[PDB]
Amino acid sequence: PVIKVRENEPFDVALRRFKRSCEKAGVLAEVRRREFYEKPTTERKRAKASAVKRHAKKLARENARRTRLY
Amino acid sequence: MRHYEIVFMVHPDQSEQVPGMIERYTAAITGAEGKIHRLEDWGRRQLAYPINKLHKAHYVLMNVEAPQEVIDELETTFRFNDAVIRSMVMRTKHAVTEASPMVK
Amino acid sequence: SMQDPIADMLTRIRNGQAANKAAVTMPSSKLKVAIANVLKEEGFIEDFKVEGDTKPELELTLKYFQGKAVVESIQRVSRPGLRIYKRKDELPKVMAGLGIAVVSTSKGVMTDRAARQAGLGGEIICYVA
Amino acid sequence: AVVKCKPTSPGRRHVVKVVNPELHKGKPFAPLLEKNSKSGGRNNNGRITTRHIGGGHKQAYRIVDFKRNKDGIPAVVERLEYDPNRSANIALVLYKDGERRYILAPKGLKAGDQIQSGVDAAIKPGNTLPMRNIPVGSTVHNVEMKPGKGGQLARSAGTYVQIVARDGAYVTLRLRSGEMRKVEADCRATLGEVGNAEHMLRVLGKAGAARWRGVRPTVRGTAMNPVDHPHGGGEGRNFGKHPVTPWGVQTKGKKTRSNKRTDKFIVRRRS
Amino acid sequence: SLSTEATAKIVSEFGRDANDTGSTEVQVALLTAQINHLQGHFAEHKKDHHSRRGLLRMVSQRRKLLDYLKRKDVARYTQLIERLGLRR
Amino acid sequence: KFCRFTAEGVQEIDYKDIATLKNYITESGKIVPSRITGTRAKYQRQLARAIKRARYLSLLPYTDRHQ
RNA sequence: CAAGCUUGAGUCUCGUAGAGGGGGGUAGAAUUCCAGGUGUAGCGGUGAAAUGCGUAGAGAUCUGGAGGAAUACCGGUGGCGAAGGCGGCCCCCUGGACGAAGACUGACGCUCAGGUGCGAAAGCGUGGGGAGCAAACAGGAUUAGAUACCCUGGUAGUCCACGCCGUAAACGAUGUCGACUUGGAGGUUGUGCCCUUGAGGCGUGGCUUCCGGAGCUAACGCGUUAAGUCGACCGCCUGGGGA
Ligand SMILES: [Mg+2]
Ligand SMILES: [Mg+2]
Ligand SMILES: [Mg+2]
Ligand SMILES: [Mg+2]
Ligand SMILES: [Mg+2]
Ligand SMILES: [Mg+2]
Ligand SMILES: [Mg+2]
Ligand SMILES: [Mg+2]
Ligand SMILES: [Mg+2]
Ligand SMILES: [Mg+2]
Ligand SMILES: [Mg+2]
Repeated sequence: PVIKVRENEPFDVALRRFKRSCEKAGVLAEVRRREFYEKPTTERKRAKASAVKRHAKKLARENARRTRLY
Repeated sequence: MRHYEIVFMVHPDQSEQVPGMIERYTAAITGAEGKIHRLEDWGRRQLAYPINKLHKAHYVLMNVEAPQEVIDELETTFRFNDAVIRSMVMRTKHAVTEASPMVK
Repeated sequence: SMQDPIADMLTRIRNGQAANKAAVTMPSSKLKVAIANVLKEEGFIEDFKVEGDTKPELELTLKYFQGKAVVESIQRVSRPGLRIYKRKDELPKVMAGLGIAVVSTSKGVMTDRAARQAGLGGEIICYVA
Repeated sequence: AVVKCKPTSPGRRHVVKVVNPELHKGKPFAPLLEKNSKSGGRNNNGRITTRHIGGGHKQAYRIVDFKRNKDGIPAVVERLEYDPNRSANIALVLYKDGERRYILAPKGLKAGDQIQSGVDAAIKPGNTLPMRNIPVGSTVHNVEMKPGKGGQLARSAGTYVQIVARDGAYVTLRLRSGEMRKVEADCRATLGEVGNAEHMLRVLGKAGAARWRGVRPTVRGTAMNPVDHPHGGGEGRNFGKHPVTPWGVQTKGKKTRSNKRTDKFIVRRRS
Repeated sequence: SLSTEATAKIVSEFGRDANDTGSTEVQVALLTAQINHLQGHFAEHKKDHHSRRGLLRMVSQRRKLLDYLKRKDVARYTQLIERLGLRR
Repeated sequence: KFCRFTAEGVQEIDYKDIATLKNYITESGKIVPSRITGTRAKYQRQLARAIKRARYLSLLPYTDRHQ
């Protein structure tokens, strides 16, 4: 991403904008999974393990609204 | 027979033979009994990423209702032609004559 | 593939009794009507009726006595692939006379007790208790 | 197609015969045929310059056209014939005027096809036009070395040359050996590969099938005598020297190239 | 997948009222036409096993229809056989 | 949010449109996921194809950097 | 055995979704090499180092070119397929699946020993190719010892065509087909109707996901896609080792 800083802009805010752009692009987070070979078996296992937790959280959110006042 | 939505980008320098090649393609389609649909020229739009070390080509689009034989004939002509840079050919569900979003 | 209509009828009535249903509509047949007549005569069901011109449908009404279903166990005996033919001497007795062991023979399908009374055997159709 | 036969006899047990039902079952074209005299490895001085040559079967010569100078005139192909002077087949070609010639048969060719030559020919297997007009990346065969000389590159049963560059007046080509070479742009080439692409699949089966082709048995230096060969001699199967030719030249590894006149055309040595 | 015109022509040729469109003659005719069309397709793509299961299913259905027609009334079975050049 | 294609009754999506299609690609040339766009699975699979067609025809860059 | 019916089965007509299969092309990132221009004492790697790569210009960057694989985001308990399994894009052939309203043959239906075909990867033969990864193998490191887990190389193989085996925790450890049995919250796909002013509202089929009642089970758990009650068929089980 091009983060060419214009005039009258502090280096601090310029670097923060660059870091935010990198974070929203998610380039740094992709190397931690592209650094090694994940077998298709392992990838599918991770995907289902993440899907199971992803609606289990919503299931618990919608189920904890019945009892347990505080 | 089938409907296609052919489009191609040609070299910007030798962009004066585009009308001639368009006329030749239309003549071939008509001799092959193809009902030519809309035909537009988008000018020379700057390429998003350069192709063969040039940053701008000339866009030509045409919808053609022609048999697959002459369609393959046109594809081979595009492949063997030197002036044309790239060619996109895709089948269409039905004949379309509405104006393209580029010309709006 | 529906290869046994009698078993389908027994399954439907048994599931209706379990689910506390009121009426169990099904595609009827000559043998289904003959069996429903026996059920009405023996009091195990409440009512049976054939309503249909081109595709006759039997709509049996379930009978309940103080919550408990009247029919305790419904069992097919002579299923297609294993046919049972017993003479008059060896006609079955269900629940020591408290249940019916319906028998089909030449003189229609009346019941096991009526078959024994008339002195003719036949083939066992349904055990209803 | 390759056809294996039953082991009815030693010699038929281990032989397969690659056949072709499209080959002409008859006689060749007399006006285009000449006399092919076998030398047996002998030169004008009577010495044996090349060993393991002699005998075989009587063969004739077919005049095969490699220059392809007939520009602007199309032609059809009549049939295919087996050429005993090479590994591939020869296509008989009849021109519009009435000429008959023998051309190298491309892989994608059959009786009834039509081919032409010149600077306006179409890009299909069988035509011939200059490499300058031939697009980059093409796989051609029967490539020239000099303009109008004829044809010497990729003329075997299953050989083809691949064009990769058109830098100025010269073009770059990869040959079957894996070597890059520069040739003049005005040179001619025939599109596509060669016909008999499965020639290498054949096996002779017996020494008789080799004697039919006419290559004499090869004697081993280690089985020879010291006077006859450097490897000869010993009280048994012995060897105490590096493998060398009968004339002393090292065989395995020692390159024997000394031509420095055509070193400007060799882009990269074969590997 | 025969074309609409091809299916209509077969229906008109084989159905008595040109509106039958599903008897043990017109169905077998369509199956035979599809099998004959796919003969060259599979001879070209000899390794199209996924599309071959459909052809096998069509062959089985045609065999069942022919057996049923022969068991029911074998005069139209024989007539359909020589009309379509059926081997058996 | 909501599927604007269904809201406006857009039956088909064409790669030739760029002004109303750039809204579905990030600044890095990546496709905005459905969980952020608010688009149905019927039109996400057609938007992806249109974006791929535009990338092939040099209408939308694959990424910010190419050379 | 004969004569009838469509409710089982199947066909045609209009449409829909899909990484379904086969064949051929093309774009792009990236990795590795080849050559050149800047470029100076380090690079790589690990828990720690070393084998390894460097002043013969290593590592870094740029330019130009060569080659192989798959297609970042889309991407989801999303979709298809009998199973195995399929993911840039385009072109050609083609299988299968689902829906409103219809028309049509008329039990043509289910299962199936023996048989036939398909069938992950690994493996074998021939002909090609080979960028990266990587059995065997070498070296370095740890350990009392390490023929291994940590590292540097690295061949077969993984990539293509034609051939052979029918092997997997080939799993949903749940065979194929038909009917019935409380409910809730979704995903995907089609159609009908109402004023569609906004994915407004009511219905209606196919696939699929999570809870959950009766019931079942030794219990975990199944629970309308049942492991709840039955019907038709095939295959398999009879103590653990031996095997
Ligand atoms: Mg020898
Ligand atoms: Mg000597
Ligand atoms: Mg000795
Ligand atoms: Mg000796
Ligand atoms: Mg010795
Ligand atoms: Mg393999
Ligand atoms: Mg390793
Ligand atoms: Mg070691
Ligand atoms: Mg199993
Ligand atoms: Mg079956
Ligand atoms: Mg549950």
